Amino acid sequence: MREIVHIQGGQCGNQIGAKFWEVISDEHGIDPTGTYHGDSDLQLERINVYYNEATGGRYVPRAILMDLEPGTMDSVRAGPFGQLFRPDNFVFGQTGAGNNWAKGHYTEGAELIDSVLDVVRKEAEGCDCLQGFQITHSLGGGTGSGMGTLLISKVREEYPDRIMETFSVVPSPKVSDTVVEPYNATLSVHQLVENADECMVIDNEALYDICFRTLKLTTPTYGDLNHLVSAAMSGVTCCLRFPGQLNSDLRKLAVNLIPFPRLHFFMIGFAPLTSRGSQRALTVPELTQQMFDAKNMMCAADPRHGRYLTASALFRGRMSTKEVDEQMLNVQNKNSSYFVEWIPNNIKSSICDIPPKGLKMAVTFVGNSTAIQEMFKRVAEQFTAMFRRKAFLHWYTGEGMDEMEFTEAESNMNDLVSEYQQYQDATA
Amino acid sequence: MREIVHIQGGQCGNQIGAKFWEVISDEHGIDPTGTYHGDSDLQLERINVYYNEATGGRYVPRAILMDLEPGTMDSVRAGPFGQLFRPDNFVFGQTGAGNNWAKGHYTEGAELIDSVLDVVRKEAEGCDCLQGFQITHSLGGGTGSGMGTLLISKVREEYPDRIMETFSVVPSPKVSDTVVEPYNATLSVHQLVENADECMVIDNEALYDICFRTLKLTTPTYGDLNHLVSAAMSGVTCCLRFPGQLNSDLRKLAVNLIPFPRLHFFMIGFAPLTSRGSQQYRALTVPELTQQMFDAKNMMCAADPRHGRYLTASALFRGRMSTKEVDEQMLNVQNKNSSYFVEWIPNNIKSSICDIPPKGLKMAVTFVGNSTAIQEMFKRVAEQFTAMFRRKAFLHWYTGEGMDEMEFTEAESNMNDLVSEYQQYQDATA
Amino acid sequence: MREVISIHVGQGGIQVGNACWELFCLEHGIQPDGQMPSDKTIGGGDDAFNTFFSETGAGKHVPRAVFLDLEPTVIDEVRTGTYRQLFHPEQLISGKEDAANNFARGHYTIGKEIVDLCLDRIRKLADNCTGLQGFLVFNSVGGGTGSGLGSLLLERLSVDYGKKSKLGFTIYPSPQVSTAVVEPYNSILSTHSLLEHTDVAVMLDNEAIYDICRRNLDIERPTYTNLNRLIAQVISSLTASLRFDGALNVDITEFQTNLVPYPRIHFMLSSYAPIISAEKAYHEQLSVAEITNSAFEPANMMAKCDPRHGKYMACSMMYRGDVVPKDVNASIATIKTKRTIQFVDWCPTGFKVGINYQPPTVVPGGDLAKVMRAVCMISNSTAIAEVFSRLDHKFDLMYAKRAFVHWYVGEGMEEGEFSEAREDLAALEKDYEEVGIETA
Amino acid sequence: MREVISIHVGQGGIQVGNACWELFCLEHGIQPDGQMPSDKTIGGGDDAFNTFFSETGAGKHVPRAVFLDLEPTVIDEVRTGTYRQLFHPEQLISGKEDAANNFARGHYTIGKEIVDLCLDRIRKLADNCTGLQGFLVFNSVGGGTGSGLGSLLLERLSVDYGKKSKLGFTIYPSPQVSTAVVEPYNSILSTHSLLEHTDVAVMLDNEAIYDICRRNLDIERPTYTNLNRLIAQVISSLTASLRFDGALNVDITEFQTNLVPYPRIHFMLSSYAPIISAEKAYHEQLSVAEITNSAFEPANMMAKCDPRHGKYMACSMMYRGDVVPKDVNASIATIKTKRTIQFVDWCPTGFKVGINYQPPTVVPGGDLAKVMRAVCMISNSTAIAEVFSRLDHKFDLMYAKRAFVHWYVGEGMEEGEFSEAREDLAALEKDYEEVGIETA
Ligand SMILES: Nc1nc2c(ncn2[C@@H]2O[C@H](COP(=O)(O)OP(=O)(O)OP(=O)(O)O)[C@@H](O)[C@H]2O)c(=O)[nH]1
Ligand SMILES: Nc1nc2c(ncn2[C@@H]2O[C@H](COP(=O)(O)OP(=O)(O)OP(=O)(O)O)[C@@H](O)[C@H]2O)c(=O)[nH]1
Ligand SMILES: Nc1nc2c(ncn2[C@@H]2O[C@H](COP(=O)(O)OP(=O)(O)O)[C@@H](O)[C@H]2O)c(=O)[nH]1
Ligand SMILES: Nc1nc2c(ncn2[C@@H]2O[C@H](COP(=O)(O)OP(=O)(O)O)[C@@H](O)[C@H]2O)c(=O)[nH]1
Ligand SMILES: [Mg+2]
Ligand SMILES: [Mg+2]
Repeated sequence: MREIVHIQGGQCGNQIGAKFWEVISDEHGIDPTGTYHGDSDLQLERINVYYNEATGGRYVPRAILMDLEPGTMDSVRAGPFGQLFRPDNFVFGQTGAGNNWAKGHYTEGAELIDSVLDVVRKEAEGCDCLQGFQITHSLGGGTGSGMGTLLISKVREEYPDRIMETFSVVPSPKVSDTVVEPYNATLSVHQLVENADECMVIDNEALYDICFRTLKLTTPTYGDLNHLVSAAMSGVTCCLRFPGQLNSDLRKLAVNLIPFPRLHFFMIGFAPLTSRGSQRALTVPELTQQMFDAKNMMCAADPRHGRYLTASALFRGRMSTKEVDEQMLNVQNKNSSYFVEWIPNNIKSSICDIPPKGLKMAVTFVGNSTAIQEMFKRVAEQFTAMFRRKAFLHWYTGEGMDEMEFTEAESNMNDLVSEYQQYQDATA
Repeated sequence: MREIVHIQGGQCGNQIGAKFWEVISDEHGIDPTGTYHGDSDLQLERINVYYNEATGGRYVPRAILMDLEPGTMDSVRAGPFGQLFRPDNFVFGQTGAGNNWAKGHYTEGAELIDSVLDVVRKEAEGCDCLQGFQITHSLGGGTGSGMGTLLISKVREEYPDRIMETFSVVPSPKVSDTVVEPYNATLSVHQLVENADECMVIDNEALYDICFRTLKLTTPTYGDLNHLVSAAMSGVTCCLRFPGQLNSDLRKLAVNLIPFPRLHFFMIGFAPLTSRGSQQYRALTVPELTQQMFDAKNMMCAADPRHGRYLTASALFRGRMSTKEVDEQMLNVQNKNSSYFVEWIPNNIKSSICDIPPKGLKMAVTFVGNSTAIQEMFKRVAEQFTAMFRRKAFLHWYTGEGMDEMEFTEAESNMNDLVSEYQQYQDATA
Repeated sequence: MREVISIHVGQGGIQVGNACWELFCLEHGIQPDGQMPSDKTIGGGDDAFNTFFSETGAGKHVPRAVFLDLEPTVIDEVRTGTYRQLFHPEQLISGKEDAANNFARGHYTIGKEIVDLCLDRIRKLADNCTGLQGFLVFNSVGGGTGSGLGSLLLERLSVDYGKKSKLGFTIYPSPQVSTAVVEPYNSILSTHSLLEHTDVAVMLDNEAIYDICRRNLDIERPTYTNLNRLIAQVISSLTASLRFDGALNVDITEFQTNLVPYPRIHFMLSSYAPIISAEKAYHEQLSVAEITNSAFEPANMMAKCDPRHGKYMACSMMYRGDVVPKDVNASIATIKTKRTIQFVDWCPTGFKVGINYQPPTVVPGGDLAKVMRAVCMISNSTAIAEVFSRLDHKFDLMYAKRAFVHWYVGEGMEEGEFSEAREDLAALEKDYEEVGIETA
Repeated sequence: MREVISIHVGQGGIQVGNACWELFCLEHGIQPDGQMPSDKTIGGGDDAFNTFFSETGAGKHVPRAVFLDLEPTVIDEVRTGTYRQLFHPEQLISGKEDAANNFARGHYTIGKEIVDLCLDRIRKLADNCTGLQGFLVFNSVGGGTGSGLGSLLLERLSVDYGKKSKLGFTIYPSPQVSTAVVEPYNSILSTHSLLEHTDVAVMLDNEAIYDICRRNLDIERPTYTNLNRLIAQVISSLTASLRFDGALNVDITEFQTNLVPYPRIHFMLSSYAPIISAEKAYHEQLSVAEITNSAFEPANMMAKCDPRHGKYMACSMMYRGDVVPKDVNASIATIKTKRTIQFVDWCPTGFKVGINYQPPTVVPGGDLAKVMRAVCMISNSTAIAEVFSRLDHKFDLMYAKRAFVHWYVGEGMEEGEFSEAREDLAALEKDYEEVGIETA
């Protein structure tokens, strides 16, 4: 058991989910029509963690694909493994948020969520014991951000003890593909910091950098950027799905990644990713080097500027636990500056005997750092310049939001940036 | 272990490296696709010294191919055994140094080195015990001289204890294949003498002389000149890779070759080299090879050891030779060359024996000689540099990149101090 | 389902319309009869059209568009045209007598008779529509019908339909080249109405687009029909996201949020970039990074405002074809770095991007090259103020003399309405500088 | 990737250009359509062309070259030519009225209208280029356009592009043979502008190259088209290192560092050595050591300065073909030993060398023999002063009478600009002796 309900919210989320449910299906041997065609019996022992077994022996993603735009259904249906998802779980409006947090939270979004919650309640109860959820949603748009945070708020008031996981794409200043991104993200994080257990921040800026440097892609599309996010999304919740020489799960990660309740923003980074030409010896030390390289982190903020409050590696395949441990120790002795003085033995470890398909060894890193400040200051500085003049504010005001919200959102976000900075400079 | 990280910096450096990594692959029996197809198990016992074992039983050179010109990648890929080198290790700029030390040291090359250091650190950390580095660069060009000296400064600050060996092509006045060579080379030696443990000065003039006299080549190309440099390069670090009746290594040579820290310029030379139509008449014996290694002709430096006096020397004999016979020859030479051997520090010549010969040879020798003759090659660069700097010619390029006239004067002063110190230990009687 | 009602008012409106519906018909594969040929043995382009055409249920697709004129000649040309059997007869509404370049005729005397019949037609079209996105409107603000009735429509549409977005494509008279003497009077009276009742107003000046034809298409003698074809390609590219699948989808409701930072500032410019004669297409790379730079060229703007004077308040880049979002990224990033392109302080991120896979269609007999990439940038610039100041200057010369007022006053417009209008446009060009001012 | 923008200004510039692009097209295997035929079943000469031609992505390679003329005739001959479909229509910029051998027309009156359009074309080409090596420029300092606009370009390029090297191949009027009477006036006004804004200026006098055609090619009656072909072979040999693989590679950024010892001394000569009629190619050995000695012949210099008067400040020997660096070695060494060849005390290590394996291409209908070796020596010589002193003497005869000034003054050149120019060239020929003086 220890089941997980996935909610892929917004055009961003529905695409990340689409690729994630392809990736996870390959690992469990599930074909696009839902039938099992796997060669190892290990692939079905813990399938129930993510799937609900249907009649005729079909397997169905515990996936609730929410949006306010009915055009994104035609996207996730068109995709291969689009026939996996339950049509009752699809919950789609008509108008769309219009990259407007107010519209996706206070008006247009506030009229759909009551339909979504009924579906969340339905798939949450069907599980014998619920480990938690794993929402996937951008903080950049209105649908993903607005509904995402409103849902996250609702499901927390109902299920307080269960783990609210959130793989969220933060708006990078380099890309800046929407103008009102700052307003959305600033209102988003205000809600997330209160009502999410752990929030793995992702950036398109960092995902493009991994595709142009770590990998060497000539044309990186949003499908390839998704394909990285999924590999990590698999790695964070693996030890649930497969045996381990040392097991883990979401709650175990949270208990060892979150020193204090408001510091639950993390940088995810998948280790064995290499350029197809440059194919390198595949050993634990070679993988430990790349996951701790400030190039590999899927977050614009380079850890080097900050300091790791704590870390967590979830190693995959058949590796000596001694060799892993040795490398985790070694790393903390090199980077004496990049590991908080108090809380010694900062880095957690985890082993999973089953590797990802077409690889002998892999890793998945998760690092709560005071660097993550440096991606929320960008959103702050931007948002401030806008809000000095009350630019694009008549949209959000018009959907029944007050100027009191936008100010407390800046207040609450500046308090976060205050809190991390405290623990960086703190010497004990 | 005792692993060696190679950095082949600048066009000249890369092309030497190319030939070098072909030469070492033959001895270790690695095929151009990185597979071992050797017959002897001795060929893989110590392979880790030069190659890091990749997955699927591929062997990858521990080479960091740096340049500021992207065209040099195409040339090292084009070469046979060009696939060996790992693609991540290749670090290349766009503009190029422009035969300018400054551009390659202070500006363009100053940007790239941060990327190279990250690769250097990576390959250096992979080694359980790093012996040191073998940097192959030209003092004459901009890239090899500029980045080479800047990298050498950087690696030494991070890794002080680890040996820093350099095979450097010094610009020869005969060739003078660049106008601003004197400036590049003067600014180079200043950086090298402070940060290089043992520098083996190579010269194109001498290599051509070996090709027109010792060997009889109708058309000696930069291919053939590189082949000789490579042949020696193997010799200097063999007793690492193979067994010996008497074992040596880079640090051992350094310990016995460098009397005082600033005198680490040496003349390399390979003994068994013969003209192809003069091989019948020649008999391959220890005395015959000892005669050729101490012949001023054989040395890959312009300066004849006859003018100077050997502060020391080192021979690294190859194959199955009686150590007694070797020792008899090394003694005999020293009695013959009374004047050419320094009065103080007697038994000047060191000898190392390695059991495994080079391919298609029964015996071989590699010679490394710290002499006061090497001075004479640096005087050429000083005389040529001064003349240019008297008037501040071609200086505005170097000044343009943001180097100051103070740097050019301190480079000349430091090289003049080297020249004085060798002349001290030549003239000195004790 | 992504439905858009198109309201074509006045000659300029209808004739632009004709060119738009040629392009749409070709894009969705609708023939002049209004029956798509059922080919590829699958409904592959099925529901694409539902944006612009309504399936009759008998295999006949009808454009969701009301063509309105007070003059019978322009609408008659449509009725005696190739697309006579495409447009629903009732949708093609006619008047007996034209407004004759007088706002007043169009707003009171003649317009009030016809507007009643038009709204009924819009209601019938809005009933068929399920989740309507917005009202595209096409009116010339130089001419009577487009100014007068076209303003009266928007007022009435704002009360009846309320929220539903009204994107107005307006042909503001170019200052150097003017077709009629009384244009300034019409333009100003139209702008005051338009300033309140439209959500986003995309400005297009004929002279500017005339200069683009001479420069990019290399035609010595451009016509309106050549011009209308470039206008169509812009409209196609804007709505494209709805009709055709894309990586980063936009909507008509999105521009609204992402382009107008204050309610009154809803005036915009536009610049479709890869306008290339098939002659010079041979020799052009036409990479994304070039198309973007070509969009932000001061010359390639379809309204004749030089944006180097102004500051970009927001930009909405809408890419079509072999476009990679990584390639778009660098292109914007280099534009953000440029000096010539200047952004307001208060817009720290001022790019909405939209990436469609569908490349733009090459209309036969059409002055363009078949190109694998494109972009339509709708930009809110502080430079727009310059066009309004010229139309205010050109007007203030009049109404000093009371130069043509007797016409307007005779047809039911009180004289104080002119003074009102000028005062409100003077209040706009006050606002456009105030937002242009750096943060205090 | 080794990109070189070629700016061809004035008749001489364009007509030299044509000959250069015939050679470049033949070298890389580009046909007149602009499509290389994909043969050898591998891209073997792939990326060789990226120096000079930009792949459009459709299999058509476009020259990275702007052909500029204030006169329409010369550029029209290119448009109605074999290579009409090779050159981008916009790259081939035209004017309506020529400068008419008046710098002032080219610098102020006419040139200021066209330069705006050219810089836009250079920016579009520079955007396509990734790691541009430099700007090759071809002007005639005898003529108006090449002197006037060609100077105005270089000024504007120096501010806009900054560091990127500007190597100028200039056709300075030979003293004995002059085509126009007002040449000295143009030349001097051009040289003052060129003295500051170019990095390396390679001087070529027509008469000198005419003599080479009569002496080496054994043609009784040489034309400009025969001359232009020899100019192309030099330019080909200089940029060769980029385009084709070599043992000792050079680059356009190197010569800069290895030829100009002081900023104002950037004037150079040039000598391509194995210029041989196929008739006498039978009787010759053509070893490297003969080609080198044939490069330092006082006659083979393409500018008519006799370098035996001067001292070689620097030399850049650029070999091509069956060249061994050991053979080059002995050749330079013997030259360094010769008495006739004299070097400044302050450059004792003369002679930069570059060795390419690629042999030069034999153009069909071309007055040359297919030869397995070559060399292009660009030399900084104190002998250059002689050419400048003759152009100063020939000018000082004028402006004593104020002989033609009325034209230049009538077109917006203040009379004091002539006096300024002469004083600055008088200051150059002071500098050239000062460096020539032996060390103190
Ligand atoms: N692009 C384009 N603009 C046009 C065309 N015809 C007219 N215009 C514009 O419209 C102005 C003239 O107004 P019309 O459209 O003729 O007038 P109307 O709105 O139909 O009303 P009336 O004046 O009563 O006929 C000109 O100044 C143009 O700017 C056309 O075919 N194409
Ligand atoms: N090598 C060569 N030089 C030429 C050629 N045509 C002209 N020249 C040179 O240029 C000079 C004449 O200047 P032009 O090139 O006619 O003048 P321009 O720069 O085109 O300017 P305009 O007078 O405005 O046409 C002559 O004295 C020659 O030195 C040619 O075909 N080949
Ligand atoms: N990784 C990824 N990010 C995306 C994708 N599509 C959009 N985004 C990002 O998400 C933001 C827009 O969110 P979107 O979901 O389109 O808008 P919403 O539907 O209103 O939430 C932008 O800042 C984009 O950078 C995608 O397919 N993959
Ligand atoms: N022995 C040898 N010397 C070379 C070779 N290539 C270049 N050189 C020498 O290196 C000098 C210029 O340095 P180079 O490394 O080519 O320039 P850089 O790459 O800019 O540093 C010249 O004076 C040449 O004599 C080669 O293949 N072999
Ligand atoms: Mg009309
Ligand atoms: Mg001319």
